[PDB]
Amino acid sequence: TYYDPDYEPKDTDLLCAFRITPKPGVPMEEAAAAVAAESSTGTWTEVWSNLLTDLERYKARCYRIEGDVAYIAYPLDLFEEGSIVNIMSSIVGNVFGFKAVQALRLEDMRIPVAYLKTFPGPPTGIQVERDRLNKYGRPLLGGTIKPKLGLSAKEYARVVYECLRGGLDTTKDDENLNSQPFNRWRDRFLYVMEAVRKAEAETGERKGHWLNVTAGSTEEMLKRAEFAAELGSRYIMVDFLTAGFAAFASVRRRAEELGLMLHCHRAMHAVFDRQPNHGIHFRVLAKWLRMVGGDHVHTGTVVGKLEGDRAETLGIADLLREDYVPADPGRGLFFDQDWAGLKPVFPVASGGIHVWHVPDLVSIFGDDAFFLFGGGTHGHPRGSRAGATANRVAVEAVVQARNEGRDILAEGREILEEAARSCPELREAMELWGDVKFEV
Amino acid sequence: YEAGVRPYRETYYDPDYEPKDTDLLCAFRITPKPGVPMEEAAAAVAAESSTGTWTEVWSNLLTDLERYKARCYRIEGDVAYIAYPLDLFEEGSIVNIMSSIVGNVFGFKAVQALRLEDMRIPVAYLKTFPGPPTGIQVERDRLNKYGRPLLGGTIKPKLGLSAKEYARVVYECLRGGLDTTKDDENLNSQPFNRWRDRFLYVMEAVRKAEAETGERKGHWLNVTAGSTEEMLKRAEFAAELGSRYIMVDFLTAGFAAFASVRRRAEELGLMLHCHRAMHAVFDRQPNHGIHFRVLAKWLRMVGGDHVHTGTVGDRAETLGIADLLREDYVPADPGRGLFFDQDWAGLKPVFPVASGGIHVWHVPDLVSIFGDDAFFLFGGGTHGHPRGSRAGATANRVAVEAVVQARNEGRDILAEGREILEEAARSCPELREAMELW
Amino acid sequence: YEAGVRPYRETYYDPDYEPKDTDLLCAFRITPKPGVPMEEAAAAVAAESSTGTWTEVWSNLLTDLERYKARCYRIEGDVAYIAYPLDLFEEGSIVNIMSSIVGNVFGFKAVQALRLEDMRIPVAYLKTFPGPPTGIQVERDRLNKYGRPLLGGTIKPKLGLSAKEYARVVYECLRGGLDTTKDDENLNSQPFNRWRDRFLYVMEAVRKAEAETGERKGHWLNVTAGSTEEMLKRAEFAAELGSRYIMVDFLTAGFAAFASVRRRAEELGLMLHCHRAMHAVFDRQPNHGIHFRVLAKWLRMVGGDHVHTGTVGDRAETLGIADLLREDYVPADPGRGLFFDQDWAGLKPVFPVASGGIHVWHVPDLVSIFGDDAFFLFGGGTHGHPRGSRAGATANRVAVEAVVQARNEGRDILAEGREILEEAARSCPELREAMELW
Amino acid sequence: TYYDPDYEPKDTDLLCAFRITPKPGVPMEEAAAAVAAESSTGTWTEVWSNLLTDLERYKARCYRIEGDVAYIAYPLDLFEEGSIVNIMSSIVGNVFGFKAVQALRLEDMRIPVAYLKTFPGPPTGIQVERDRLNKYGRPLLGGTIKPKLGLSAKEYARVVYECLRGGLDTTKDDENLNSQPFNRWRDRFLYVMEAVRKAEAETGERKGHWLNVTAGSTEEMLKRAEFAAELGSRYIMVDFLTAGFAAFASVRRRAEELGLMLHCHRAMHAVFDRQPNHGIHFRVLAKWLRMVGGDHVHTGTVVGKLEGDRAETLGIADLLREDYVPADPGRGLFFDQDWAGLKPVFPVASGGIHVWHVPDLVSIFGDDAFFLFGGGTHGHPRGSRAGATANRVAVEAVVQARNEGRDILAEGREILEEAARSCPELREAMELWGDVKFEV
Amino acid sequence: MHTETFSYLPPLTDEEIKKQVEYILKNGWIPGIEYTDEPGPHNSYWSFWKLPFFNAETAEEVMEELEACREANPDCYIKITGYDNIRQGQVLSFVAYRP
Amino acid sequence: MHTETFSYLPPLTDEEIKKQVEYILKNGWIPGIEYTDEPGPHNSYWSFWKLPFFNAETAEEVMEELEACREANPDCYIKITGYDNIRQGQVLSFVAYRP
Ligand SMILES: O=C(O)[C@@](O)(COP(=O)(O)O)[C@H](O)[C@H](O)COP(=O)(O)O
Ligand SMILES: O=C(O)[C@@](O)(COP(=O)(O)O)[C@H](O)[C@H](O)COP(=O)(O)O
Ligand SMILES: O=C(O)[C@@](O)(COP(=O)(O)O)[C@H](O)[C@H](O)COP(=O)(O)O
Ligand SMILES: O=C(O)[C@@](O)(COP(=O)(O)O)[C@H](O)[C@H](O)COP(=O)(O)O
Ligand SMILES: [Mg+2]
Ligand SMILES: [Mg+2]
Ligand SMILES: [Mg+2]
Ligand SMILES: [Mg+2]
Repeated sequence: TYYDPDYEPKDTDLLCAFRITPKPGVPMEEAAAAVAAESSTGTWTEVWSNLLTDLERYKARCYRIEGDVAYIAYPLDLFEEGSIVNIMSSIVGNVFGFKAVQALRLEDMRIPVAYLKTFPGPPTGIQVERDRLNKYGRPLLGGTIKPKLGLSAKEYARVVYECLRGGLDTTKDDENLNSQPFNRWRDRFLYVMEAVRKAEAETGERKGHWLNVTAGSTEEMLKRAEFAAELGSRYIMVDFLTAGFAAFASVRRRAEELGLMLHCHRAMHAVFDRQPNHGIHFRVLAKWLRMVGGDHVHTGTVVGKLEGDRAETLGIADLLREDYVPADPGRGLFFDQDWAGLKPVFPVASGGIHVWHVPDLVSIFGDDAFFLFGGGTHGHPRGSRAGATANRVAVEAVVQARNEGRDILAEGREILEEAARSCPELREAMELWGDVKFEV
Repeated sequence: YEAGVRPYRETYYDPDYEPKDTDLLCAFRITPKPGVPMEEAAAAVAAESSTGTWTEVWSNLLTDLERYKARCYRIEGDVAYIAYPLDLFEEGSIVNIMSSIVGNVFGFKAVQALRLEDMRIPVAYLKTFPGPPTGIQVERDRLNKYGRPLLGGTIKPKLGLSAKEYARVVYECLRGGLDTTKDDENLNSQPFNRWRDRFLYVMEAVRKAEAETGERKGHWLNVTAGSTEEMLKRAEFAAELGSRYIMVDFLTAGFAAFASVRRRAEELGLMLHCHRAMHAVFDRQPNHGIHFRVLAKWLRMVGGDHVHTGTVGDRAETLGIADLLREDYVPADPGRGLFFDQDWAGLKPVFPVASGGIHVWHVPDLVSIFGDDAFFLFGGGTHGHPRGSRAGATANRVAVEAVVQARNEGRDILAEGREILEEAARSCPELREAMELW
Repeated sequence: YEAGVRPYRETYYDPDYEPKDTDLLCAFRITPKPGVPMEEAAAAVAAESSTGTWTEVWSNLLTDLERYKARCYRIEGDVAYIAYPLDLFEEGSIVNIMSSIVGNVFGFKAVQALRLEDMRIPVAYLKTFPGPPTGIQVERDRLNKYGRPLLGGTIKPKLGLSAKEYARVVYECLRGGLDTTKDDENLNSQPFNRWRDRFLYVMEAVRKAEAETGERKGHWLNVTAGSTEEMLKRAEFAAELGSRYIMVDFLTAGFAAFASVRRRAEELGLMLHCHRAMHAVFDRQPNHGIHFRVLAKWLRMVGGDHVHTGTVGDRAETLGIADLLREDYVPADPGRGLFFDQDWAGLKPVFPVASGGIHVWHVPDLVSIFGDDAFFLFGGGTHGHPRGSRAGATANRVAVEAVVQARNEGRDILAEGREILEEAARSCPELREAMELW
Repeated sequence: TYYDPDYEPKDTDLLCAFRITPKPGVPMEEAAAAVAAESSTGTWTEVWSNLLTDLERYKARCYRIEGDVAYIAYPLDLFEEGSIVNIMSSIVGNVFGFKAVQALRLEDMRIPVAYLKTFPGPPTGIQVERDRLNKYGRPLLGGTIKPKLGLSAKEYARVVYECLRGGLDTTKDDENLNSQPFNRWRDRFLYVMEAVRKAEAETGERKGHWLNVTAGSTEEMLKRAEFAAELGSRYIMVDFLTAGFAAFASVRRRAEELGLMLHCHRAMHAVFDRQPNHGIHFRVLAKWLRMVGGDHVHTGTVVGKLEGDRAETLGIADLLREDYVPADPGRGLFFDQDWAGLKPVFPVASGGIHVWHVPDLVSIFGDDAFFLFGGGTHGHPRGSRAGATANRVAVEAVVQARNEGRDILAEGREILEEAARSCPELREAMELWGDVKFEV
Repeated sequence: MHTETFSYLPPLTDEEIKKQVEYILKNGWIPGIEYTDEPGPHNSYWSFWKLPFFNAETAEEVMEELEACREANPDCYIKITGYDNIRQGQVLSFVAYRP
Repeated sequence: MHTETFSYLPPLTDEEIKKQVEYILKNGWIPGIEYTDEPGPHNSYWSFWKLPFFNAETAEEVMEELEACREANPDCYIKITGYDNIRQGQVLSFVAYRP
């Protein structure tokens, strides 16, 4: 028995919401039971050693089905404490390739408080990070250095310098920039930090660069984190999915020990969180990210070049920042989620955005977020410094308008046009990209 | 320099480009957003996985984009061929390959669905990778096992069983003639079954079964854990106990930590079984994701000694994957999903592992498909025998050996598979019983 | 199997063999023992540098000699071309290359004299090597020096001078406009001049000269020592003092220890000058030894930031070596002793260094030969100036800058070399004096 | 002044005998003075800082010239204590490429006792090594495993097993066998030591295999030495010239710490010790080898496939084994050499030798030497075990004959034929290679 | 005690052994004969009977050597090996005779 | 204080500067203008005057920007740079104006 509609989940249970496309002829009730069995105890034939145990203590149970959605509860004792790797091995380890299902998507997961307490959460967190930066009351500005690849270390840091001194709070290595023949990491780390210190002294505002420590082995990533800390960098960056959760946990621990804030890039996520019929919804990945401990994670822009739904993104931001998030069908939140006092994570909106998107971005995210302008900074007609100024001014003008009681969506264009009267850099950015829109 | 947005196609679609032997090649199956031409969708994938972004930037002119940019050089049907210069990649880092090839391009609004089908790793880049820490030949030498497939099985129930008893099941399987047994991929360290206890009692069972049978034995002890440090700790303990094997879920743990365990395994003299848990999250759908053959290539590059290959997905597909794991050169064959030739530059070969509800009746087909160099896993096919794990292990061992004997004698093991098993069953009661049950 | 002695030619001479792009190729100049045919002498070199020995052995049939054996595939004049399969070599180990190619074959009675002229390192093998820890471009970035050759000089007397004074000579040279100064190759730690004392006072002089002139300065502090551990210790101390450079005699210390220092240098952010002391023991005679161009290739593969190239051995020979050190691809040209094309697979370039009794009169020729990317060393050419090191440094700096200016303006610096220097001397008394002395 | 025929060398002076081929028009006296200057203090132009020193304390002096041979004395204070690297940098650092000499060969060097005491010498030495092996009264038997390359680790150790159990005392990796795709070092080290232990237990005699730790960096060589010691190996092997003297010193120190005996292969020596007009005579390399500390070093066979002069080889063996070696013009020993109590080194004769050479080899070397039979063992008609027995028996029969008062050169063939009557393996080896001779 | 490949089948007759030898030769591999009185997990180097028969052209030539090894070592386990020099590894090993 | 290349020669006239700019352009490199009031060993990022002139076709166009930078920043050091994007590095840098 693995389907039990009379079972009442416990506050210690781990809960999953699966969208199941069963093999033809496999009814939903039986497919859900099969997922529960293969993700907990079940086998394919009777075994003598099963009689030496009490499997009822470890069975997962599908306790509710609506349409093609199955709710499954897993006992707390099934999982290794503090190991996202173990969660994945059980919950998404084999049931996605099972014959009786044609497609399967994990939509949401209720992490019980008793399991959350075995995780440390972010090493810094939004509040402490804002304290370390001395930045309060507005979204924070960032941007990826472009070209993605091909710049020398010294020229790479020139672009960093122009961005930061122009008003960006941070800049970052592209997810695929690690250590390559045209740009080795030690060279980049040194030159970048010279630029960071220079821009900080000239502007009077604290700066940072998200130095990518992503590498082929955990040991190499830790080495690069050590060097970043020796240079006094406030930040490092890791592609936590391509590097993987086990090495990600190792880097997060070291980051806290060294006092480094940890930016997390979700490279590879769209391989399996995009299609509505198969994979793992990003909101689940976001929960796992906050549990292990990232200080930021990309969440999408909704309005940019990469796909992302506004309602789902609103729920994901709440999952990353709040201590309790109630269920909300309109946003795809299947469960109430208590965060057991874990620190919150900065959502990061990046990808194909420019000044005209700032009213939308402020409306969606509020103050606690990073807005990244890569092409939207370096692509400014007069280069990276002017572009950074345009983006910083647009963000501050919209924040001011909102705080004064204005509807920044209804008056979004008007607000930007007002600010542009005192900021030629913003005026030039608005003219260049005025006709660059993506589908929402 | 001209600021503004240009189509990706103007810079990253080049059907005149001739790929170099040092280029890394990808075959993407592209479903464009309706209204987006195929050439633009393909150029977007090439651009945003190498050097470009959504608008022209002044800093583009500070480097040599003709040298560094990826280029879609051929579109055939819905398959885009893209060439990536060797200089774009970090030596010896599968993580870097992923961060470029599959980092962001699967989530672009302009590309409704994207599936990486195959990848041509150039010889010059393969040589920066160590490959399997042991390899088929050295593994057979360490085991002193030649001339037949090797047999294994997962100790069950998957989760639930205790330690000294979990090890009694191991003892029974191995003393019955299985070469190996293994932990379940999701058995790590849990309140019901902690890793130190399991490691200690499993290995007492391995030494005992090895002494009694006289054949070398092993258990694939799962070191998968929440951090790289914890996995290395569990690998050290396995080595201290004299285990010949450890096991890692290389996809759930991740490639960076996988690389760390592969290094330590070679240093400690451990052989590394690799479980592909989570692969179907990536590789199940034909319209979007990464096909397993690409994951298998990365697996052989980092260095795993075995990896699961399924049961028989498709036969043609599985034969292609087996070749990719075992041969030194694999010619292209799009019928098997191999879009490129793959030279393996002398990297050691990987054992393919067939597992998933298989029993004695499948042995003739399995030997015909894989030959000698493979592991056949009988999980429930061992413990579910009428007389328990020991008798089930004997039935499976006899079935493999009997079929191998017939093959070597020149008999057609496919047309005579039934007859061969029934002949062997006349002198092996365990085999006769197992054939009746399933 | 047939025991007994067979001619090497039967197995290791194969004029039908077509070299693969992954093969390592050697061009040997062979002087056979009188009475020994050239084909047999060439096959002996191939055999005894790969897989074979002097008599047939039963164990030959336990491996795949067709795959692993080296083969002499062409003999032209007295030059034997031999191809070595990639699988014969250990990744990233110059020591292994030497142990095979030049290990024993130079001492066979059947070969009276043997000279390794050139070697084609395949791209797939080059990628297992890290190359220079800094490279020309990054080095210029660290120095903030662009558009001219860089100037250096050895502090003299070679051995004899004390520490705080040895450093006064450094201060005078650098404050006069030389970018760098250096230890003599045989100045390590001796009773007259201990390394810790020299390092401490030399660096005080570097910081002072850098502060006064406003230009970044360095001294090539020699860490060469009796053991690898001692060299690493001296490199650490140089880094702790803020030195941008260290120096190693890479041939006398040896390649294994050289590789260790190259790794530590990159970790510490030190740039690595490589002195070629002892090279003439190997590379002087045209009938026997190893030509320096081969040593230069190994040098760039392990990773040196500069290496001496001589003064002008031969002009054609030096231009070939400069290309091998600086370019990403060097086509063959036997006139310059380059018997093969050499693709450098993206390895960083090395600074060539011209040194050896050169002074202001040679600057026009040196700029014409090397261009901007080179170091010109003025040892005695700086300290021997009538008014001392400071004035000598100024004369040399002005001469280089004046010649570069004329070149950039479109003037023929060879035909107008004299006139250019005399023009610059009218506004630089130091230059006018130096030209009168030498 | 750098030529001083009235200078009397001090017992603390380091002395060199150079064979000089000067540039045409450069007389011998002036060429010798130039070598002395460039290998000590001299420059090419007057320098102001020379006046702040007393160069006379550091000048090298040519004090005697006969024909084309120049004797040059170097003060003790010119050299860094315990550093062969420093000796080479000074003595053979630049004077071989100097313009005023067309060719230059260092024939011999008198290492003063006061400089020798700064070196540790061999970590084990002949006497302690024989004690560790419990082998006295005969040359020791060895052999290189063939093919040089291409054997798997397990098949490689099969050949080792057959050799050792057949009567060889040792076997060795080829100089170019380090760690390669067809045979990785960890695999080889493990399987070889299984074979060594097996042959030792079956024969009752202590065995060893010279495991090659030669690698691309010092750190890697030390790692391989550690693993050899963890396996209980009595030996490791290093190519001390291709690896280099600095890394060689590091390996020698570690070898003594770990209790490993150190076999030293002279790969690359013939690049510069062969031609009589240019380079460094091997006898100099042998002195440097004994100073740093090798337990064995190859010296040539005289009668084998590689070149080597009988008289010069006799002098080199004395230089490696004795505590004092007087000068001897007939053997090319230009100086008396006191060894200041440094342990002696085993000479090793290897390369193209077989049973018929044993009388010559015993006559040349006596008991304190290793005779290596690679092809001469595996090339036996019945394989490696029979070949090893043939070589062991030939060596013992000749040693017995010598000890009984027989002239083993005059009766060499007769002695072997007597032993062959009781050893069919020797008879078959004598028949196979009876017509295989090299020029002497 | 079991001895790996085929040890879970009934003991092989000489005609069955010969067919295995024919399989080794037909595939171009090198048949060999080894023997020991101490089989088990700690023994990875049985005694060679002569050398691997590189020159054997027929299975019967191998079978004659097996009978001679069997006669010479009646109290030893005796196995047939098949070596693939392209693979650098044994591709078949089974005990032909038990004491 | 010296400022690296050409700082040991007399200060360059505008015609000498222009010839250096022509050398940069003739070789297909990108001329640029930077300025600072704090030259020295610790400053590796002078202020950009506009962007590197990727679109400049004549040396005079660069010289006009130099005169405009010189007029706007009379109390700063001003240097001409030449960038080679194939090399990914500066191939020439010299101070054109001193305060
Ligand atoms: O590589 C890129 O495309 C970016 O640098 C954006 O550059 P632009 O700012 O020039 O667009 C970011 O990594 C993506 O936004 C990540 O996507 P997500 O944030 O959805 O993970
Ligand atoms: O958990 C399991 O199902 C197994 O232990 C098999 O159990 P049985 O042998 O008792 O079926 C294996 O992990 C799967 O076969 C792997 O699936 P894949 O091949 O998809 O990696
Ligand atoms: O010791 C010397 O002679 C030097 O310091 C030059 O001194 P000067 O500049 O005072 O001549 C250099 O080491 C040699 O030029 C190197 O020779 P190579 O080029 O053969 O390595
Ligand atoms: O590689 C070889 O040739 C050997 O293994 C000999 O093999 P054989 O025993 O089969 O000839 C030795 O290394 C040489 O004798 C070394 O030369 P030397 O001793 O003169 O340094
Ligand atoms: Mg990015
Ligand atoms: Mg499982
Ligand atoms: Mg010098
Ligand atoms: Mg050898």
